Amino acid sequence: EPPLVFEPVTLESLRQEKGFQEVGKKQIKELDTLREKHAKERTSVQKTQNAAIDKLIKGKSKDDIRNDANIKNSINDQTKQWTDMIARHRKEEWDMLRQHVQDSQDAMKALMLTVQAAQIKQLEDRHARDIKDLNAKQAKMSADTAKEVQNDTLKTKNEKDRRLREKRQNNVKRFMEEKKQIGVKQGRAMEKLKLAHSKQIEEFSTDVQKL
Repeated sequence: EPPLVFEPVTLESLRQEKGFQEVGKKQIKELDTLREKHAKERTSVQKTQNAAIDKLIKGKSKDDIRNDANIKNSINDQTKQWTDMIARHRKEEWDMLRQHVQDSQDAMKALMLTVQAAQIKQLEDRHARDIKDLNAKQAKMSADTAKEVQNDTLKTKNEKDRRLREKRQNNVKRFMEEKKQIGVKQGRAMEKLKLAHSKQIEEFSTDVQKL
């Protein structure tokens, strides 16, 4: 029997024993299993992190867009409100203007009737002066005829008195014819006056009714 020879025990040879390698293998799995506790958590923690925020943003987005909805809902109300106000404000003008016109119309028509009447009275008032005036002239002659006879070449009152009686009555004829004429022109003047007023009314009425 050859003498025993013993391998040296080395870090290498010990390292390679399969019993000792079984220690390593156990250890790695223990670390795989640790990585398996971390990956689960790592992933799941990010899952909570993401889940909360992703819905957290949605909650805010729900209100945020809602707030926009409340401006359109308000402004759209606020704009019509303006339209309601202008529409009736627009009436206010139309309502008022109609009275302006009606009253302006009314006033013009009143103004007409007055002036028309003012002309009538101006004529009437004149017409009466003419007759007094005339009366005077007629009276003045009556003296003038009478005074002349007294200074006339008639020698005797018998003849003097006969001629004034002739003259006076002749003059009374003239006084009456004079009166007939002024009666007539005055009547003619008046009618023509009232006919102008009448037509003015007719034309004024047609002229307004147009507008």
